[PDB]
Amino acid sequence: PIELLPETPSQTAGPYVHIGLALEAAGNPTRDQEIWNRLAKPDAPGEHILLLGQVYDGNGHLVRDSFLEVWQADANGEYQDAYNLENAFNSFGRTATTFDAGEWTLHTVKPGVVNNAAGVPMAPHINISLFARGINIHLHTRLYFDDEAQANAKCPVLNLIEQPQRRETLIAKRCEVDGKTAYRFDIRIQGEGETVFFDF
Amino acid sequence: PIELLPETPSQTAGPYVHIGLALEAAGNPTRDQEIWNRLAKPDAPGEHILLLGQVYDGNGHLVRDSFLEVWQADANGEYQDAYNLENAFNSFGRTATTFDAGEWTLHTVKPGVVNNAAGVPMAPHINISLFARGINIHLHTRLYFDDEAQANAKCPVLNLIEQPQRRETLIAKRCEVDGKTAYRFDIRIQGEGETVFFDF
Amino acid sequence: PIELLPETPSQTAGPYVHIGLALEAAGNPTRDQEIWNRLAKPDAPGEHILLLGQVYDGNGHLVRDSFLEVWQADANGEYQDAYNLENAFNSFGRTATTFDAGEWTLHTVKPGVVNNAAGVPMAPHINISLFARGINIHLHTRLYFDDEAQANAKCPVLNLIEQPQRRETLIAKRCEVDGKTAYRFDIRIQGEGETVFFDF
Amino acid sequence: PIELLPETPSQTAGPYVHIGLALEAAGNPTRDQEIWNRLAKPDAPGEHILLLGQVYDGNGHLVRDSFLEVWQADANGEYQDAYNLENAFNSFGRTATTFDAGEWTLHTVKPGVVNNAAGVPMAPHINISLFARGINIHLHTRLYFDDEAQANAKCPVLNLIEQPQRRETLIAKRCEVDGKTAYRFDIRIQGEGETVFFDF
Amino acid sequence: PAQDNSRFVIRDRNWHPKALTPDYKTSIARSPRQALVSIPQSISETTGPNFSHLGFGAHDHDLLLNFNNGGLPIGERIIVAGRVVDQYGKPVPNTLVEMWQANAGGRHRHKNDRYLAPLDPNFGGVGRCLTDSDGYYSFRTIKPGPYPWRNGPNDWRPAHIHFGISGPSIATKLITQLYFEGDPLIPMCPIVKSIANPEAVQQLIAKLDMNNANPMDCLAYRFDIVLRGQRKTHFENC
Amino acid sequence: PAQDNSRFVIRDRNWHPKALTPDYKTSIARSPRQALVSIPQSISETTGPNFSHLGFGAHDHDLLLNFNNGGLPIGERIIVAGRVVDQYGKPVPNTLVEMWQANAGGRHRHKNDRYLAPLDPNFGGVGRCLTDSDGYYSFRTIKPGPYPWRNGPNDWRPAHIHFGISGPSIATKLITQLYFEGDPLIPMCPIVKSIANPEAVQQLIAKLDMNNANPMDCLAYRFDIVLRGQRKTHFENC
Amino acid sequence: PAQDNSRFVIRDRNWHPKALTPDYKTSIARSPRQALVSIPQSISETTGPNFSHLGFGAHDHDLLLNFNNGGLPIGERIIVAGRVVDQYGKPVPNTLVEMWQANAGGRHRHKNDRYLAPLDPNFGGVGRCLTDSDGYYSFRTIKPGPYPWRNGPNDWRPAHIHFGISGPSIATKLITQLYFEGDPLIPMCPIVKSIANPEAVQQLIAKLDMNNANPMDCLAYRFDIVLRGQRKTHFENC
Ligand SMILES: [Fe+3]
Ligand SMILES: [Fe+3]
Ligand SMILES: [Fe+3]
Ligand SMILES: [Fe+3]
Repeated sequence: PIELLPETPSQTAGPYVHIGLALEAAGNPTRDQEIWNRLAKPDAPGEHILLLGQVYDGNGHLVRDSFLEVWQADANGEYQDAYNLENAFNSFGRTATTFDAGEWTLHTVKPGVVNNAAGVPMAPHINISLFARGINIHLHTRLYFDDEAQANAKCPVLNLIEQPQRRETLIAKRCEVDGKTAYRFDIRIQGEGETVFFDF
Repeated sequence: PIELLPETPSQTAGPYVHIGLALEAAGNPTRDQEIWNRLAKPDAPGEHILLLGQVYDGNGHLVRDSFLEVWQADANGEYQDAYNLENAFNSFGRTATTFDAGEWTLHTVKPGVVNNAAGVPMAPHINISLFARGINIHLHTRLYFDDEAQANAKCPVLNLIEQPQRRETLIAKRCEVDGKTAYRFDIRIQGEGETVFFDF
Repeated sequence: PIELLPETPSQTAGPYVHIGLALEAAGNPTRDQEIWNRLAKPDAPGEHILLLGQVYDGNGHLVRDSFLEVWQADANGEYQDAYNLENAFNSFGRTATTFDAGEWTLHTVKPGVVNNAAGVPMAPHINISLFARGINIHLHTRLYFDDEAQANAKCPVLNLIEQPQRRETLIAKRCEVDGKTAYRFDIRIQGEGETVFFDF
Repeated sequence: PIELLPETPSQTAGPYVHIGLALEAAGNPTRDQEIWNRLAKPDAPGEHILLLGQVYDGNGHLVRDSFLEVWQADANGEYQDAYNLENAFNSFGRTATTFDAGEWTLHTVKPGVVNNAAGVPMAPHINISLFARGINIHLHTRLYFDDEAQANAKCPVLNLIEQPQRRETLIAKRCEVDGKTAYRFDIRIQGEGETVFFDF
Repeated sequence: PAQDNSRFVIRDRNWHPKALTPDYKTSIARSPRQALVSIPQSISETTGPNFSHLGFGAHDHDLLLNFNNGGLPIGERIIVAGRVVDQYGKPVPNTLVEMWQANAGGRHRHKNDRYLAPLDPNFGGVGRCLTDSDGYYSFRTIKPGPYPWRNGPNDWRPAHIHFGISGPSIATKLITQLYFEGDPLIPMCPIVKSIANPEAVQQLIAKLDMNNANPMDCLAYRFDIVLRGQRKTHFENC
Repeated sequence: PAQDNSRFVIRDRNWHPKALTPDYKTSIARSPRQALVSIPQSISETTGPNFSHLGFGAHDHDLLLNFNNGGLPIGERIIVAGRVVDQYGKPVPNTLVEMWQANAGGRHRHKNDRYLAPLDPNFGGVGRCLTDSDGYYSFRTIKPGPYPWRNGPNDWRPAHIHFGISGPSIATKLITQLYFEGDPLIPMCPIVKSIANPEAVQQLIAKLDMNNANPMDCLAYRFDIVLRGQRKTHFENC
Repeated sequence: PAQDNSRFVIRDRNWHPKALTPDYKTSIARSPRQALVSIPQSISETTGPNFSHLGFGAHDHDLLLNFNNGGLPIGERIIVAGRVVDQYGKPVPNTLVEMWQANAGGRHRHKNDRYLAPLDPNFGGVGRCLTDSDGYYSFRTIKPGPYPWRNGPNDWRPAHIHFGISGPSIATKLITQLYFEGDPLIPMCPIVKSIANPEAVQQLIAKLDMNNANPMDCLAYRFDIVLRGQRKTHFENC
C-alpha cells in the first residue's frame, strides 16, 4: 500500500502537566500572556454560561491532575481561530482540576449551530480533549446541553451512537450558581456510566 | 507430537447473517424449503412448549442481530438427525432475534432424557449455538428446565460447573405466553449473571 | 494460484519415428496388428474417399519423414472410439510421407456433421496431428472439404480465424484418382501460404 | 554511471483504444470538444490537402483498429502548439482506421519548411505516431510529399536513411479524391516495403 | 435416530480467533469474561442433522441465476469450489454448505445496509449446496466488492464471502469467511487480525484456480475447508 | 509558435517492451523486422501540443457521473490519482491525461466487445483531465473487472485501466496501462510479460492508497507516471 | 472564522500507545473500557486555534533565562531544535510548541514533587515558542535528570522533556515526551514501553546534533515532530 511518514507517538501529560500548561494552578508565577478558562469577556454576544464538572476514574475516585482543552463556535455558529487575548471571544481555552479545586470551570457562551460535512446541522456542542497522568493518548468528547433536546435528537453525531443511554453521558444538566446560568458536565473515564469518547 | 491438518478458523457471522441463514428475517423473499423455528408440527408426540429469550451484551443492551441453532432430542429421548420438512419432529432448528423481534421464539416439544458416554442420564436440555457480529467463534450453551429440579440436581453436566449460582444461568423459567406453556431463557453474554458457555 | 503436477514435456519424434510407428514405411517386418491408413473397410457406409497431400517446409522443400494421425467422425457424425481392426470403420488412423512415397494417403469416408460445445454444427472436418523431425511439439490442424462451401461458411471454428485467406489453407481441393473421389490437402508448415494450426 | 528515474513503460493501446481516444469511432456519444481529424478549417492559409492511407501488417492484411496522431507545422512553417478548437489551424490531430473505415483520412494544409537543430532545412513533413493492438510501443514515422522532390533530395533526415529504396517508403503519392488534391500514405508495418520507423 | 460412536478432535482455541479482540470493537461487549466450562463429549454433541433430504432448488448454488429479474448480475463471474475434509484428511460427504455476500460494489441485499453503492436488480447474494460423495462443493457467483464499516474511522472489509458448514455433528459446525488471493485489504482488516497466527489467516484465502476456469466465460477460485477430525471411540468406561 | 530549446533523454528500449513478443500473438504480424532509424532531435520532435484551452466538461474526470442515465455505476468506487513527473523528478504541469476501461464485470462499451458480462447502463468508461500546477491528476471511477480474450486458450487480462499522457512534447507522449496491487492475474498476462524486467512491471501497479480514500464512501489508488527527462540544450553546433 | 477545506489522515491506534498498558499502573483506572466511537471529520474537528497573535515574552523559548533570580541554572546547557512536518513531509508553519521538564536533578518546580533533589533557584522549567515559516522551532535549556516514581518499587523515568504541539487543528494537537540518545533508562521504563512497536519509540529519541552546537558553550539535540497528514477535500457529497 502507500505508506506515509508515521505521526510522532503520543505520551501521557503526566502529573506535572500544570507547570507547562496551567501555570497559575501549579502555583507558579505566570507570564504576561496565558491561554485559560475565560473564553468570553463579559461584553461578548450570546448567552453567557459557566461550565463545570468533575472527572472520575474507574474506581469512582476523583481525578485531580487533569487538563482540558476546549473548542467551540461563538454564538453565531462560527469558529474564531485567531487566538487573541483582546478579542471579546476566543473559541479555544484550557482549564484544569487541582488538589485544591477537585472541580474545573470555564466561563464562556453557549455555541451556536454548525453544519457537518454533508450540510446537516449538529446540535450545539463544545469539543473537549482530556489529558492527565495515566492517559496515554488524550480523550476526545463533546459536551452537549440538556435544554436543547430537539436539536439533540436530530444531531448526525449524537446519532452515530448505537445505544440511547450512552448518548446521555454527553449531555450536561443545567443548574445555576450565584444567579448565573451553569451547566454541570462530569466525565467518567471508566466504568458505570462511562462517558462516550470519539475517534476522528 | 503428532499434528493433524488444522481446522479452518472461525470468523464472526457478521451483521448480515440473516441474508444467508434466516431469509424471511433479512426481509428477503424465501426458497420453497427453509430451516426455521418449528421443530414440531401440531400432531407430533410429547409436550408442546414454546421457548423465547432475549440476548444481552455486557452493558445490559439487547443484541438484536443474533442467530441461534438448536439441537435436541425428541420426547422419547432420541436425536432425529434426518432433517425433513415433512417429519412431524426435527431435532434441529434455527431462530433469530431482529430490530422488529428483540426476542427469538422456537416452537418445539420438551425433550426426553439421554444418557452421557458413561451411561448416566442427563436432565432434559436443548443444545444451543450462538452467532452474531462481534462473536468470533460461536458460543455453546444448554437450556435446562426449571420444573425438572430433580433431574437437574443429579445431571452429570450441570454438576461440572463448580459454582452453584452459575448453574442457575442455565435454567429456563416456566411462564405463559398466550396461555400456552413457555420457557424463558435469557442469555447474558458478559457480565453479571453471565450465562455459562461450554467447550467440548 | 492453484498449481497442478506439470504435463511431461514434448520432444520431437525424430527421423526414426517410423520404426515405432509406421513399421511397413521403415521397411521392417510388421506385427499381426497395426494402426494404419485404412479407416474404412470397402463395405462401410458413407461416401468413400481417398486423401492425399504433401508437407512442405519453409523453404518449399518436401518433408519426407513426417507422420500423421487422424481423427474423424463416421458418416453419421459419430466418433467411434473402440479401436478394432475388424470394424468396417475406425475414427483413428495413421499415415506417413516416405523417401519413396513423398506423398501421404488415407482411405476413409467423408465425415458427417458434429456439433460443438454450444450445440452449433461444425462443418465436416478431419482433425490432423503432425509430427516429424524438427517439430518439437506436434501441430494440430483440420482438414475441410471444398464441396461443402455452405457448411464451411457457417462453421464456428473456421470462423474463429480472423483472416478469410488463412481459412483457405484448411480447405482440401476435390480431384479424382483412378475413377475414385480424392481430396488433396497439402500442409505448408512455414511461410507463404502457411497452413493454420490450432491450440486447444 | 548516473541513473535517472526510469520512464513508465509503454503498453499496447489495445483493440478498445477508440473508447477513450476516438469516441465517434467506438460508435459512442461524443463530448462538446474532441481532438479529431480536421487540422485546418476552410478559411486557414496554405494549400489545403486531404491525406489518406491504409495500414498493413506482415501478411499483407489491413490493420482496422489503428489510431494515428499527427504533428505538423502550418503553411509558414510554424508549430501551433496552443490547441484550440476555434483556431483556424491546429498542428495536432488524430485519426483512426475502423472495421467500416479500412482507411484513415486527415483534412489539413501542406506544411511549410522548418530547420533542424543545425540550421539545415528539412523537406515538408507530417510527423506521425502509430498505435494499435499488437503494437507495444508506438511507432514513429514521417510522411513526405512526392512533388517536393528537390527538397526531399537534400533533407538531412531522409539522408540518414542508408538505403535509397527505403527512403521511398516515406513518400506520400499525390492523387485525387473527389477532385480535391490528396496524398496517399500507406503504411507497411512489416515485410516487403516496410515503412521506415524512427527513434529519437 | 443418531448413535454416539464418534469423538471429535478438541478445538485449538489459540488457532481460532479469541473472544475479546479489541481492535474489532463490537467484540468488547460481546464476549464472555468468565472461562468456557469444559464438558466430555456425549451424544448431545457428537450427533448433528443430516440434510440429504432437504429439497434444493435447481439454482441454489447458482447465484448468477437464483435471484434473476430478467438478467445477469454485473461483476466478475467466478466459480468458487473446493472440498470439505476433516483433520485427518477424510472427505466429508453430503454436508450442508451455505454462503452469502455483498454484490460487485459491496452492497448487501438487507435493510441495515445503508451504503451508497447501489443494489444490483439481478443479484441476491445467497447460495447453498450439499457436498458430493467426495466432499466437493461448488457455486457460481460474482466477486464481491470490499465495503466500509463503522469500526474505526476508515476501515474497509476486504472482499469476502461468508460460509457456513454443518459437517457430521453440531461439534463440527463452523461459520467462516473466505477472502480472495492478493487483496491488499486483507492484512489491514481487524476482523482478519482477530486471528493471531498468520498461518491461520492463510487458510482463508481462496486461491485463483485457472484449471477450473471456463475459458471465455468465468474464472475460478478454490477454497478447501477442513472440519474437526472425527475418530471411533476406543477404550471407553474401560 | 513553439521554440526548440529542449532535449529529451533517449528511451531505453530494453526497459520498455520490445516490438516482437511472441506470446502476445498479435504482435507477430504487427512489428517491424527492420531496425528503427535513429534521428537527432529537431523542433519537429521536441515540441507537442499544449491542451490548456481545451474545453473540459465538469465531469470529464468523473466516471461515476459522466455517462449517467439516472444512476450510479455498479462496482468498487475508487479514486485513482497520482502525479506526472519527468525522469529528473520535475513535475509536469497542465498535461493531458486520458483514460478508458471496462466496467465492473470486464465488458467495454464498444461494438467489438462480444463478451457475455453485461453493459452497465450508468457507465461509459472514458475520462480526461489536465494535471495541475504540481503535476497532480485525479479521477474517480469503478474498479474494472478482468476479462477473457483470444490469445491463448484461457488467457484473462488482469483488471486495468488504460492511460494516455501527452506531456511537453510528442517525443514524450505515452500510452500505458495501470494494473492493481496484488492481482494474481498480473504475472500471468502475456501483455504484461512483454516487459522483460520485473522492476518495470512494478512501475505499473497502482498501489492502494488509504490516506486518500473517502471514509465510508470510496477507496483510492495511487499511480505516478514518469515521462522522459527534459533538459536545456548545451554546447550545440558548438 | 475558519473554513472546512481540510481532511486529516486517520490516526494509527496501533502505532500510538493503547489506553490500557498495565505496567504503567495509573493507566488501569484511567482508561475507557468501551470502544471509541468513530465519527466523520467536520469543521468542529478540522479547524483549531492559530497562535500567531499571542504575545510571547522575549525569553519564552529560553529556559536558561526566563526564570532568572540573577544566575544561570546548573546542568548541561543544551539547545533542543527541530522541525514540525506533517505525514506528507510538508512543514507546519506558525504552530505552537510548548515544553516543560524537571531541573538537572530530576526535581520539578511543582508542589507535588516531594523528591529529595533540590530546586534550582535559577530554573523554572517551562518554554513555549512558535514554529517558523519553515516549520523550525528551538529552545535553550538544561538537560533534565532522571527521577524515581511510585510505580514499581524501583522505577525511574529516563530524562525527558514534555512537548505539546498544536498544529492546524485540534485533530492534530498532540502531547508527547522527547528522550535522549543512548539513555540506558529508556528501554526499561513502563511509560515508554507502553508504545508497542519499537520503531515508534525510536521516533521519540532526540539525537545529539553537533552541527548545531555552539563551540565552548552548549550542545544540541535535534527532535523533529510529525503531525497527522493534511490533505485538500476531494469528491465529497459528489
Ligand atoms: Fe515527567
Ligand atoms: Fe460481511
Ligand atoms: Fe533418437
Ligand atoms: Fe484493455
